[PDB]
Amino acid sequence: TGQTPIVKANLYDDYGMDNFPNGFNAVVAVISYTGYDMDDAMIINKSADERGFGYGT
Amino acid sequence: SSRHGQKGVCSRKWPTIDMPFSETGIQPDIIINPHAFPSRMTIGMFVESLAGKAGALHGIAQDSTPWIFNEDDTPADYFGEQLAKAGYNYHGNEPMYSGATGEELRADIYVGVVYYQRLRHMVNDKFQVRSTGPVNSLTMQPVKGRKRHGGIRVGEMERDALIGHGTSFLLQDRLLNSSDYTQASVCRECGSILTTQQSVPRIGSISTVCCRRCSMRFEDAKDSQIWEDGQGNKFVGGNETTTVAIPFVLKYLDSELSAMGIRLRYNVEPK
Amino acid sequence: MDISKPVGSEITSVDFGILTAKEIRNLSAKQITNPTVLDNLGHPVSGGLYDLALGAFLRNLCSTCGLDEKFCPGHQGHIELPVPCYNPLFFNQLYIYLRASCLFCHHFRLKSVEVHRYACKLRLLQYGLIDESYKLDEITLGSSTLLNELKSKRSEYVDMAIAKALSDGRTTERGSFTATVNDERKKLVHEFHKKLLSRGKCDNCGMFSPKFRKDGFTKIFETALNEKQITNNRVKGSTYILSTEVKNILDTVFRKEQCVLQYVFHSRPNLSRKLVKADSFFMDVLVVPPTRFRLPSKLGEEVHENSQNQLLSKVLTTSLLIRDLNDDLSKLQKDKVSLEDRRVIFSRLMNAFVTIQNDVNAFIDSTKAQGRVPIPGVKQALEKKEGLFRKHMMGKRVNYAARSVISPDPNIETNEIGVPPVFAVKLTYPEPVTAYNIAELRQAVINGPDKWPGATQIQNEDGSLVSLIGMSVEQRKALANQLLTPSSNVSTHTLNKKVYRHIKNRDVVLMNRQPTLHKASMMGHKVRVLPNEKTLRLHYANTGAYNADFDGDEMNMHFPQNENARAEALNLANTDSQYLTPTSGSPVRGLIQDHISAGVWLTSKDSFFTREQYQQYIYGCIRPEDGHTTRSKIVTLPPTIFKPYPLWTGKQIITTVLLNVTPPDMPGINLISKNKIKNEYWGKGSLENEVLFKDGALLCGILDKSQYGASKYGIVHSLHEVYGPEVAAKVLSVLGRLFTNYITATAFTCGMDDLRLTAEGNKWRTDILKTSVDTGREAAAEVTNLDKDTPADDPELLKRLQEILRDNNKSGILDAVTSSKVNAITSQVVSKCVPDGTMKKFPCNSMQAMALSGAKGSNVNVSQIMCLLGQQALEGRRVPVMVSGKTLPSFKPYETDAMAGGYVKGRFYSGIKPQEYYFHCMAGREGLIDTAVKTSRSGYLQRCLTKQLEGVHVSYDNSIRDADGTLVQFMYGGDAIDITKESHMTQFEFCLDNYYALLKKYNPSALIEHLDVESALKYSKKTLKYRKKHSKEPHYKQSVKYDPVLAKYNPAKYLGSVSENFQDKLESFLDKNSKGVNEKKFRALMQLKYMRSLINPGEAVGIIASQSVGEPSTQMNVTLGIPRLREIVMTASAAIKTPQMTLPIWNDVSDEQADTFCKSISKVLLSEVIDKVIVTETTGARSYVIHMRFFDNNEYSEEYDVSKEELQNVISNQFIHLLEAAIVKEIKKQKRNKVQRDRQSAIISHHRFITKYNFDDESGKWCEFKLELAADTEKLLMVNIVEEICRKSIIRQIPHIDRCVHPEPENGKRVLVTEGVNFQAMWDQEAFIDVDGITSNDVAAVLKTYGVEAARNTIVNEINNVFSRYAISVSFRHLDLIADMMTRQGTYLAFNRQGMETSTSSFMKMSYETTCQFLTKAVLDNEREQLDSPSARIVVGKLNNVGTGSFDVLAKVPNA
Amino acid sequence: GPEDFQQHEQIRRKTLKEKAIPKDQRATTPYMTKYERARILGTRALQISMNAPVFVDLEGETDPLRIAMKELAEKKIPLVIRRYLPDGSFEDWSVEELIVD
Amino acid sequence: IFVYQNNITPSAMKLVPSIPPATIETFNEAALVVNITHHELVPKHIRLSSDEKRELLKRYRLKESQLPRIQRADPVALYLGLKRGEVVKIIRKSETSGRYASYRICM
RNA sequence: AAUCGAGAG
DNA sequence: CGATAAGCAGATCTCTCGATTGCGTAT
Ligand SMILES: [Mg+2]
Ligand SMILES: [Zn+2]
Ligand SMILES: [Zn+2]
Ligand SMILES: [Zn+2]
Repeated sequence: TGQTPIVKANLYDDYGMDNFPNGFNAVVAVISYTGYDMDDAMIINKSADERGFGYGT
Repeated sequence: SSRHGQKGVCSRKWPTIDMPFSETGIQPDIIINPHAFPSRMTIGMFVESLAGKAGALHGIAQDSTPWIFNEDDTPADYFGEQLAKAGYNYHGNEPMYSGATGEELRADIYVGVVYYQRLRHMVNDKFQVRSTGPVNSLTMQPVKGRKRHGGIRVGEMERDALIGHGTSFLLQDRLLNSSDYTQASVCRECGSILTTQQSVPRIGSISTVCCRRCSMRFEDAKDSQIWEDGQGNKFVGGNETTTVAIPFVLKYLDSELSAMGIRLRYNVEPK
Repeated sequence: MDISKPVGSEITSVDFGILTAKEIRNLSAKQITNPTVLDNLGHPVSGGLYDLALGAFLRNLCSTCGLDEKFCPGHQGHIELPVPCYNPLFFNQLYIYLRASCLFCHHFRLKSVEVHRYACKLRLLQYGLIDESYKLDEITLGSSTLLNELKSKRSEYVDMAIAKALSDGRTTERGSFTATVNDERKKLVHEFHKKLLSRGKCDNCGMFSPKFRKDGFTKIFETALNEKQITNNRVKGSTYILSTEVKNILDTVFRKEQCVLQYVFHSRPNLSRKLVKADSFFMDVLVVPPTRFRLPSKLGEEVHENSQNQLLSKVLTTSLLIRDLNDDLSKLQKDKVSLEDRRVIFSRLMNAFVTIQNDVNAFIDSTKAQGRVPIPGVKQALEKKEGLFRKHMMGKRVNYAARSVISPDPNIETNEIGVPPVFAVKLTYPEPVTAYNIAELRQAVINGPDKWPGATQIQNEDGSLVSLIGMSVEQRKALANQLLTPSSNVSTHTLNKKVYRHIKNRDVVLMNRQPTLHKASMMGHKVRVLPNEKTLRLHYANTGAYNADFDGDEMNMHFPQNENARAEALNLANTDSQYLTPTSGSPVRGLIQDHISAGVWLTSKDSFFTREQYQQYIYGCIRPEDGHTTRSKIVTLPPTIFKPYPLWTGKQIITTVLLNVTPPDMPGINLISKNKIKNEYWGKGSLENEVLFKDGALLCGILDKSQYGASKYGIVHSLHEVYGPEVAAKVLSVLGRLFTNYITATAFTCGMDDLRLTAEGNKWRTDILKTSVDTGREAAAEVTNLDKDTPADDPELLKRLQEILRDNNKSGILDAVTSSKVNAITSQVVSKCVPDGTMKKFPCNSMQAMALSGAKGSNVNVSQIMCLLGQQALEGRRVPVMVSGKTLPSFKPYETDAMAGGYVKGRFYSGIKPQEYYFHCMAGREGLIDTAVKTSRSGYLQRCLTKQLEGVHVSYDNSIRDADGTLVQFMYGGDAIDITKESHMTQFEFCLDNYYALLKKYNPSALIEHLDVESALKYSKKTLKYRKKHSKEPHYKQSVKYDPVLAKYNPAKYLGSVSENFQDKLESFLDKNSKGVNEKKFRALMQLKYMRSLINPGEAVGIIASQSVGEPSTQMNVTLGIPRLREIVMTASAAIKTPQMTLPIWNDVSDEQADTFCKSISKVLLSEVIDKVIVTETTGARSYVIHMRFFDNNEYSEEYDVSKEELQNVISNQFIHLLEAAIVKEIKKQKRNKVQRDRQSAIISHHRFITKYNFDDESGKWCEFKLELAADTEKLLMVNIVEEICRKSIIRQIPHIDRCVHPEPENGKRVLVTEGVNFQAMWDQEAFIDVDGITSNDVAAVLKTYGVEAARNTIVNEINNVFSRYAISVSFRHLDLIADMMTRQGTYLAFNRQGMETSTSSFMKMSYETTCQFLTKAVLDNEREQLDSPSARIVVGKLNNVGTGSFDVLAKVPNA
Repeated sequence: GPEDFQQHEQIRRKTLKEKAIPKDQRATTPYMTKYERARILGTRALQISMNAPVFVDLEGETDPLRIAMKELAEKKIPLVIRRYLPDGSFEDWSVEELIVD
Repeated sequence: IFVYQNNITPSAMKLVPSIPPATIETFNEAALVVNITHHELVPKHIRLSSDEKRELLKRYRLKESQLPRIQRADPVALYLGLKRGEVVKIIRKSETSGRYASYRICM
């Protein structure tokens, strides 16, 4: 399940990239809270993961 | 990864109750550390979080094509005005509460919506563990490749690292004890690895190890030191053979040198 | 390796030799005749390559031993070559020996007495008689009878010398072979062969022998004697040679000269007494490897045949062809047949000979074949990186290892690894079952191969391997109940069963991330088994050592299998022992970014915590039930504030954390240090920049990156020093847990508010940027020397800018000047706008906070985000320019605008314009290219260094030496102290403050019964007194009445045996400050600390030095950096790219005299004084009028110190001679005032074809001279040759010196550096140059003139000042050890194959490179390597000699 | 026949006795080096794992390396270190004769 | 000790080693005007007598060949008149540990 | 098994 | 003999995938 970007270039439509979704709009908190993402790691919500966030085959 | 080269592996699936939550009630699905930005300097990701929040609030789409803003019309000002006109603040911060202690966090937290891509480099294609398995034929070392259940390689630099630590038994355990350790047989008399064989026994006798190089034919030599081959050619000769602990690539190197017409004599300690 | 199957024997050493044809046939199992391997129906053919006598093959029992494929080792076989073939390995030496003898007397063309002399010298060199070989050259001074007397005297002297050396113990019967005697033997043999090659006529018969020519291999042709040669031959009294005839020639020569060839072909005493024979150089019976080593591959249906089998079968086809064709010649000899068909069969026989020789050549080496994909030969199978040595001996694939991606885990101990449950069920460990193990080994067997902790296999006493994979619970229970049963078999009553239990939590693992640049990148970790994922979890403090980040990195995880490897990984390679790296003794572990930015918040004054918050933080970071406390009960502190309500502080949190981790009955740390955040960032009167500990209480300052992190003399480093590495590991783990639980309670974040400025800040920024409008135009006006304030559209400015564009050096000058100006503007903007122009300020401003704090980023990054990106630099210049003078299509040609040159006024907050975006992309691409080039080029240096240094270590004599015994240094760095223990030796204030804790850890009372305390101290006092009396004299004038104490007493056995630097510093400290710790007990403790800070015997110092010189080289007019390192240590180039001499100046020489001397020394060519030259050719026979127009006298006599007389002399002597030489060579190539009158006459007479000459002797302005050629001469340009001559002709040049520049004096002393090296030229200039301080750059030149030790000093200095510009701190012990390895033979040996030739171990060089050549030289000399270098033992499979192999272990059995 | 072996054995014993450094004049470090400590622990652990007699009180322990560490703490390891000089001459220090760290 | 102003002919170079045990050494008037042992980089070399040379060798259990080597043609070796086989003691000024004594052997 | 191409750190 | 101008030689981390691998011929 891809999504169209909220922030996109005007040329996103001109090449019809909506025919080929590439990602998903995610709620991203820039926060040092977990301790498990310092060098370059990132944390994904478990519940969002169980709701099909970023699923593929 | 975001659309700003902020790649990173997923380190934990944080449970939603333990996730921080905002005054609105929402809990972010992605957490990115603030320390990813000061050296990478991806301010586009900041302004994209700002514009994405404003767009998802006003039900609009914002364009991000470069060189539409300038230093007199800053995207920070633009999307901040759009955020202020909706009830959120100018700078995109939100009052969040710790999900473990329930207290409000020390400062407002920068949140927003950014577009995220899932790359094809899954961990299910990268993990590999070997205890024992198939080996190469001419070296008896583990085969190569994850798809064949083959071991990983301890190269020259890893060998130097093991020597630098002074860990001699570590180097032995890596390069010998768990790669191609074989208990070969060496003729004590001539010191050749591969000129020996097991003898074909008679009825009720026991096979022995005997050297071909250090044995003369029974015919040429005009009951204990007589041994037989499969062909029946009797021999009376070298029974001064022992057992050592060598690699197997050593034996292959011995064969490749014999093909060159070069002999190697190995002197054993107890004679 | 199974620890229950001991091996009694052991390979002591190996000896190289030749496999003779007789023994090959003696040991063989079958001869291979038909070049068919398999018949129809897929079966081997008898006599073929896959014969059953060569080993089992695809379910066929081997016919030699009668065992199946699994248990058949393989058996050798041979094929019979009809004609002897040249062994391609030995072809060069055989050819040399062939073209050195005389075909008549069958001796060498050299004199027999000289041959005997060389035989005697080599027989001496076979023993420890290195100097008798040179004492044998005096026997000459003291015809046939005289020569017999001389040879008898030489033999008598040699026998006497060898007998004496044997009898007095200087050598044994097996000889004394070392690197220096190997070098001398190699030199003697090389000169012997050269002397054999330098002959034209035999000295014992005078009869000329035909020459030989070499088209390559497989062939040899002898030129027939000349007419003049046969002329002398009779008075004395193209042709193709055959393999048998050359075998006969060399057999005769060797039979005659066996006496000298025995000592040429043996580097040790030939105790075998077996003769040296020529047929060893000839292959007549090839050996076929067993079918086991020649099996065919089967990749599904594609079943190709072995390439070795293919080459052997090609040899067999040629052999059968030549055998059959040999029977035809039998028909044309018994029967009288005309010699036509005899000619045909003879030509075909020659073809067969050459073809079989080429077949053997291609079977052994691909390159020695002929023809124009190829099947690799045996030499090709081992030669290179993809060969056999580097891919299957030095490196190997391994069992019980795993690989996965790494993810972070702050809740894992800093000395641990997070092991996924998927690995924990596949990795096992053999566990012998005892009476103390059955409790849990039985449970593992019941759990089975799936439920962790479980067991996958049971190894019985008799070696049976019962697998538990396919069994049920009741079966596993029966097996677990019969686990520890008493053995019924007598042969195995000493053994117990082994359980292959799963990897538990008490196991240790070896972790490694490629590329392994240093040993810290491979450490031991305690396995902690996790339940969820399939990645390895790593603590953050290991990222500094592994250079690892969690963005896709994967790293290996090796599981040691025996108790010895377990103990090594737990105690020697464990990660808590690697707190400091040996490169410079700096720490490599510590928390990184979120923990640093959390500590800045938690340890500020604004942090107060109620009783609940305080106790929760303390318990969360401590958790005493896991061994974290040292009191079994948490101890807290009274609150800072008692009323109105109890409030603690974060500094109190730190204090109680220390109080709970630091052991009791030991004082607290007393550290005074700083941190990265200035006091001005906290407001007026603050003192938070000054960290302070007192009795273990944090009382001032904030903990930072300077405290916990990769920082020296912080709290974690000081805790390390005072409490051991284990306590510092606990502190790192506890601090990581503390700042993590704190970061969830009070989160940390960054946003757009942190990136903004104020209205006043933006106003300042734009006002200062407005000043950058005219900077580019002013820089252009001043580089072009135009008047300032000239308009940007001035025609002269545009012209000069175009000249500057065309000329690269002028363009670089303009770029550098304008870059400096715009950098000044950038600095002004940044200083005015940060932090005084930022709306949100530290500590609230998180961007600024973590840039100041060292968590991540820097002031440059903050400046670019908030103020200015600044000038973009390509390599070291501005942006590239087109050929039209445009730097981009937008900018007009030759625009003097800073933005045009790449100076971007934009910032990453407000965004950058299109042109600025383009320039920034240029710079970013350049960086991305440079990083790849750098990582590509780094590693060859480290490999080459480590190959030779891999064996040198510390011996129990405390001297460091190579594994062959060759002493390299008598002391490690001259002091024997470990670099990883050197950090706090000189920290005397710290040691005095922590005296009581240091004394508690050192415990002199239990270390006195095995010590000597008086002698070393007395000698040290005497030597210090003498030095104080004599330390005002030059280094050469001093006497050595009292040597340094380390030279006499063992510093690890005699307290007080310390260095002169350490002792001087300690006494200066005790003198300058007096402080109740007694001044005697403090010196005693410092001496005991020195005694305990010594490098242990068995330390791989060579490996460590190579790693610490190579790994820092990743972070990289005169050559700089890695190219310089290549020049110094890799190449040892005598032809240094930029030779230089530093010339000190006497203090009484002024600047004007300095410049006068510089111009006097610097060279001037004729081209540097001539403006133009006019050539006026006339055909009125053909003549030239060459007019040379010079610069004015008042110009060149001032600038170059050149006079009219000197110029005229140069033109009269050298220029015209060179010009005429060039003219006559050109023609040869084409044929394919009476003083002036007398000067002209003399020039005409001396020179070839000059007809006029006049020099302006009154102005020094011109020089016109005619030049008349012949009429046959073709037209010449006569200007290109004149220019070439004028350039190549000097005026006043000192050899090897181009320029002498007087730079700005630095650090006081005034220097004078030339662009070349000529020591003796300035040896004369005593007046201007202090010759005693002339230090150069070329290591070879100083070796020539001053000696080995000055070369060693300059090696250290040059290999050090490369790291000085890169600000990379490398200790001088590594550089000194490398210098002493490079100058060990008294010369400048490089770290490469040519610089390693004279080494005792051949396996080391064979593994390194040119495996073929080093094997040929090893077998020709019958070298017997004793398996001492680390490479040799890895080849053979013996425990190494460095480290835990430096000794042996004996068991004290009670009863005899 | 056998007398050749007797001569070889005599020579081997004589060279061994010549290489050994007598206790009264060994000039090596009194302290046990880290490498020696690690190998003593590993070898003693191997011996315990192969059912050797143990000279310490097992506090219900199962790790052979931990048992060896306990023995080293109480100085009950019946082992001897044979330190090798570069020339092949050697000294013999018992485990209890050395001071750890 | 023999010296020569400009050059020494090859014809006169084959007699300097021709009369043992007397040793003849050759030098130039140029290339000598500066004493190399006065250069600060060149350390102090002291020729070691055989009595203490045997003591050094027995202390370190060495052969003569296993020492660091100084070339017979090394300028300091010519200065010292070093015969082959006799060791030279070098007092090296170390940046780390000050004065420590190193040893080379002429060979 | 090579060769080519795509990648990861 | 010898001093260059010239010729020839061997060098210049680890891991995961996929795709292809040889044409003419004489009987
Ligand atoms: Mg990485
Ligand atoms: Zn044999
Ligand atoms: Zn067989
Ligand atoms: Zn002759």
